[PDB]
Amino acid sequence: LDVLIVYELTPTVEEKAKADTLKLPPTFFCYKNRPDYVSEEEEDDEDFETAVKKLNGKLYL
Amino acid sequence: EYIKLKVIGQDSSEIHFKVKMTTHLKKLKESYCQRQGVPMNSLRFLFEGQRIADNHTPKELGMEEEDVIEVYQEQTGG
Amino acid sequence: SGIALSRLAQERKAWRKDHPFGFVAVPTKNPDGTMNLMNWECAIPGKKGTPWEGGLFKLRMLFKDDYPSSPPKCKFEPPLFHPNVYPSGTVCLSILEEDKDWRPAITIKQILLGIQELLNEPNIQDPAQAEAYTIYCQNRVEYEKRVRAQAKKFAPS
Amino acid sequence: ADVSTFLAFPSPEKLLRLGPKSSVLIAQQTDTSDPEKVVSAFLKVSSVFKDEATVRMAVQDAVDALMQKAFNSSSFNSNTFLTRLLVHMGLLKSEDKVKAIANLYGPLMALNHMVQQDYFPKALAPLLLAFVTKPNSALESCSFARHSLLQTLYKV
Repeated sequence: LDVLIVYELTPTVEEKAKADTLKLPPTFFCYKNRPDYVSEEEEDDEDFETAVKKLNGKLYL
Repeated sequence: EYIKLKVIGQDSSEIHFKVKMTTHLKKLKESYCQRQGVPMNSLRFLFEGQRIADNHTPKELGMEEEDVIEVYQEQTGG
Repeated sequence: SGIALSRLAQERKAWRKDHPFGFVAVPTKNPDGTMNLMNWECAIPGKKGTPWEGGLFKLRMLFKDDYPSSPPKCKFEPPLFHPNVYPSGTVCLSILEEDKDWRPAITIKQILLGIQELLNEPNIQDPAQAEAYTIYCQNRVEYEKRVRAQAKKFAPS
Repeated sequence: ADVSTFLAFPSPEKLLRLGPKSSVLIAQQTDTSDPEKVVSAFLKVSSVFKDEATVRMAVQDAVDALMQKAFNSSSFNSNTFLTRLLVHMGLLKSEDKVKAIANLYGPLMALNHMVQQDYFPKALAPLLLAFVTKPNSALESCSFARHSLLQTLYKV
């Protein structure tokens, strides 16, 4: 065989219910499950002006 | 001879493939479109920013192990 | 009402955790200082390796109450020189049109990457403005020059 | 009053019957500070175009008086005029939704004349050239007038 599917990211029952309610892609909240995730990050006060500022003029990896 | 590629959508969908290093990459696209259940012409597949030609081969693109292919919805300005 | 606010809040939560490098998407503030989820300010980098490179292009994204059923209205502020952008700044893209390729599953992140893709891949068969169409078709070299000048103008401080 | 009636229900007969003052009267009646309104008047007038010498002159004179007043105004944005004209001729899409007019023969012959006048800002010619060249079915129904206009535009 030339190409074979070995994996498909699939949401848990809970993540899929949450996504479906919002008509989001079924895997939308999967970023929440992985070693890298810290957590909320509860308070979002950031504005557009400072977010642009935090870029420090660097647009590319 | 053989590598694993991660195909990632901008919708967060992700499928991994075992692919022969010498194969025509359209087979990957067909398989992927077959799985998602959408026409082949409705999707665009990119590697390192560049479109993937049906006859391109993982070797010819210099694809390493666990490299990522990004897939986008086909679109046109109006 | 509708899922618009619930969804927009979730997209904002997700954006802060996972978003493409060099892009900005933030809800605007109401005059009283509270968050307005129905109106976001965004910024799109030009693609590296194109005449758009180095520009950071500011965009307003306006959501109606029936979002995700309807797409947001996307407007470059100020208006951009580009064949598929109206003089008003309004972007025309198939995935942004309800009669067309818009689907509720399309997200803000996907929209911004789409608009970025549009920058260097215009559809010249169906222009939104006379000016960029005319220059594109009559003098492509002059067209790229204008793009580069515009990218420089919008290069971040 | 008859001038108002002409604008509401244009015919070449009514245009002629206004007499030698028709040009000035139409220009005066029109708000020449507003590109959309000028486009509207330009299209109403050119809609009655005929090759017949008397109608041809009446149409050309009315276009001239109208567009000379518009173009010579400080508050008239000539680029917006061109855009809205192309929109109303169905040659260019618009955010607002408009009825493209069905027959472009008259508009095209009037443009042919307008574009040769001293009042006509020449920076608009490339835009017009681009959009008259661009494939359009309605333009194909007017191929002779279209062709004439293109030739004229190339010399501007």
